[PDB]
Amino acid sequence: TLTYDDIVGTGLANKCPTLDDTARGAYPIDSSQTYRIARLCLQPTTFLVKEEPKNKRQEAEFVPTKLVTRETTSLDQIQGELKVNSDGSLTFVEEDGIDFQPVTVQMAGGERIPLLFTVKN
Amino acid sequence: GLPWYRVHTVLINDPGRLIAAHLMHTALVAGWAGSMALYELATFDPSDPVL
Ligand code: CLA
Ligand code: CLA
Ligand code: CLA
Ligand code: CLA
Ligand SMILES: CC1=C(/C=C/C(C)=C/C=C/C(C)=C/C=C/C=C(C)/C=C/C=C(C)/C=C/C2=C(C)CCCC2(C)C)C(C)(C)CCC1
Ligand SMILES: CCCCCCCS[C@@H]1O[C@H](CO)[C@@H](O)[C@H](O)[C@H]1O
Repeated sequence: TLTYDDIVGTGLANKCPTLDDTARGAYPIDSSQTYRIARLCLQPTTFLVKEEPKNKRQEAEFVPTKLVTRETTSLDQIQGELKVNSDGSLTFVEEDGIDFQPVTVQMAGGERIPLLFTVKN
Repeated sequence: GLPWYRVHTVLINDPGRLIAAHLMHTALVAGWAGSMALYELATFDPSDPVL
């Protein structure tokens, strides 16, 4: 278990927690108890931008991009209700957290694409 | 004196300054190539090799 000073400057602060290869279990849901997501973390590893072609009869593809705003991209400390629905499905309702990050990526040739990477609401 | 269309004949008997002049000419040609490529890169649109 690491402390801030073990972490600071390493880039680890922009990475979500992981689980081992042995974590292939199952978490029981008790339909009478209420549940919440105490922490949701989302760590982007690829940004792709759909090309905007002239012909408009070719299917446009998503192409790779270069991140230029450094290790500032992850969503974390997100929390909310985890409902158990009548049909046994679960619904997560986001309520709060660091749930947006501005991001600028660059396409081949230099065009910069800013976006608000988010899962708000 | 030498008329204007003969000024470069001073190099005929001067191998070293002939090499200098050839070096300067080579410098200008290579410089044109570099500048020409930069100008084309500053104006080329790479987004559509089809049309
Ligand atoms: C490798 C090519 C080459 C070289 C090294 C020479 C070298 C020479 N020439 Mg020859 N010549 C050539 C090709 C060449 N010539 C070609 C293609 C033609 C037909 C156009 C001639 C017709 C010719 C004539 C009629 C005479 C020479 C003369 C001479 C001597 C004097 C040149 C001088 O002082 O000019 C000085 C030139 C100026 C001060 C200004 C010239 C301005 C030009 C015309 C306009 C702009 C040119 C521009 C920068 C060129 C860009 C490059 C181009 C290839 C794209 C010198 C030995 C003279 C000689 O025999 O003296 C005894 C002479 O009377 N040449
Ligand atoms: C490859 C090009 C080249 C080279 C290596 C030489 C080399 C030589 N020249 Mg020649 N000359 C050239 C082109 C060249 N010349 C051209 C194009 C002209 C017509 C203007 C002349 C006219 C000329 C004369 C009248 C004389 C020489 C002479 C000589 C000898 C002494 C140097 C000198 O005085 O130059 C002087 C030449 C210049 C300073 C040429 C500069 C003119 C151009 C237009 C400059 C442009 C550069 C600028 C940064 C770009 C403009 C871009 C535009 C969009 C604004 C040396 C062997 C001398 C010599 O020894 O006589 C016995 C001499 O008296 N040259
Ligand atoms: C060792 C044998 C040797 C070699 C390898 C060369 C090579 C060359 N000579 Mg020749 N030359 C030689 C013997 C040789 N020469 C002898 C014994 C004489 C009688 C003196 C001549 C008389 C002669 C004349 C009058 C001229 C040449 C020119 C040239 C060049 C034309 C190509 C050019 O400029 O490309 C473009 C250049 C490059 C791609 C870069 C090359 C980088 C060089 C090789 C590094 C230089 C470092 C080195 C210590 C400098 C001395 C080199 C010298 C041995 C050539 C080329 C480098 C012409 C020239 O120099 O034009 C500018 C020219 O006008 N030579
Ligand atoms: C195979 C390739 C090749 C060859 C053989 C030559 C040969 C020559 N070049 Mg070079 N050049 C080349 C490629 C070449 N060039 C390239 C790719 C560039 C980059 C664009 C240059 C840029 C260049 C410059 C800047 C200069 C030369 C010059 C010269 C001449 C030097 C010897 C001399 O005194 O001529 C005496 C001159 C002549 C015999 C007249 C040549 C006339 C040509 C063939 C066409 C002229 C067109 C028109 C009358 C004037 C131009 C119109 C104007 C509105 C621009 C010689 C004719 C020099 C020169 O001409 O000095 C006076 C010079 O200043 N060249
Ligand atoms: C010194 C030095 C350096 C720098 C360099 C440089 C920067 C260069 C440049 C160069 C250049 C930048 C060059 C250019 C050139 C150009 C040219 C040479 C051109 C010419 C032209 C012409 C000749 C034309 C003609 C004509 C006309 C005008 C019209 C139409 C017709 C014709 C085409 C004829 C370095 C850093 C490396 C280091 C070492 C030292
Ligand atoms: C020795 C000259 C070096 C100059 C290099 C400039 C960067 S390279 C330059 O970058 C632009 C924007 O990314 C592109 O649009 C263009 O196609 C490319 O040539």
